[PDB]
Amino acid sequence: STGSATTTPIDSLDDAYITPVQIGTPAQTLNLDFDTGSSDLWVFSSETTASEVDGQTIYTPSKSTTAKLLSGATWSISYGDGSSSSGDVYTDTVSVGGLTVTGQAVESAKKVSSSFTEDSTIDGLLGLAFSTLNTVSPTQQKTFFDNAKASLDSPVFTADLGYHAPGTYNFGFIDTTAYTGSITYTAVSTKQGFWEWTSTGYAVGSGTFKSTSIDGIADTGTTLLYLPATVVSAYWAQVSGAKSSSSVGGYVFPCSATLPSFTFGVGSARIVIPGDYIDFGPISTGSSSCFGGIQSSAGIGINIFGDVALKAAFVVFNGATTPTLGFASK
Repeated sequence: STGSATTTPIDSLDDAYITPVQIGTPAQTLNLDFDTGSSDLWVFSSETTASEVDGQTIYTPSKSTTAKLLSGATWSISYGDGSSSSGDVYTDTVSVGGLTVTGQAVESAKKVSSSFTEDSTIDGLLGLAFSTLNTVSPTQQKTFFDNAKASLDSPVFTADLGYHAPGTYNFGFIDTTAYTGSITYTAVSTKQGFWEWTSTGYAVGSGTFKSTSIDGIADTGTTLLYLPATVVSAYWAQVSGAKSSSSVGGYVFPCSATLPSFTFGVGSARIVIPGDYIDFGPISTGSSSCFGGIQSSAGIGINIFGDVALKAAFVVFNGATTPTLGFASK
């Protein structure tokens, strides 16, 4: 089998992407944030504290003839941005782009943190990291991809995120029309539960490529590119007036600037992030200070190849017995 679904930016900055997901019988369609940095499929639901729902579409398991409470199971998650959510668990039928999994754990939120409430466009998350990170207790549950893997034509999914435009998540096949050149594959460590890999270096604008190993994760659920302080300083030094602002919480730059591209290495190959992809706009409405899309990871503990990096590529998440990642230009 295969599936294919369009993913759409939630706003004009590409802060996140939503993909429609059919849950239950009859289908309840929710728009979920596919997140290769986490491993829970959780949704706003009829069980969510009413004051914490503000415009999201909810899953109502009592209206699904295929829903079944997973007795005794609870979940609770905290993300790298400080947000969190928790609740109980049902199993139900879940379909993405024509690919159906029966018995998928659907984690129903009883509580969500304020940042989820405040974003009416995201009805939940669909985790695509390794199932070892799933938070369901006392019996850890499998991701949608893990459950679908054996049925897929090939045990892969691909992320093709758009810049200010829709893109595509495919399951079970490589669309060879969706990228240019060849796909360069690189080794993955699953020891931390992430799609963790080592970039071979970077360049700033038209500058010389610096060969240096940068370990990080491919994370569709993180907006920005978080890299070591040395790398980030080298980038922003090429932007007149850019500075790190403790009050704002990162590098800012004059909105009148033209940003240089940023290149990262995948083996001997190179993925070029255009400068415009690094502009995240005014820090507050009407400001002429703009927020940078490349930020230091020094306070995170891991480097993160978020959407800024991934949307410059066609990305293959190869879930073979030994997983690998593939990147192509597009």
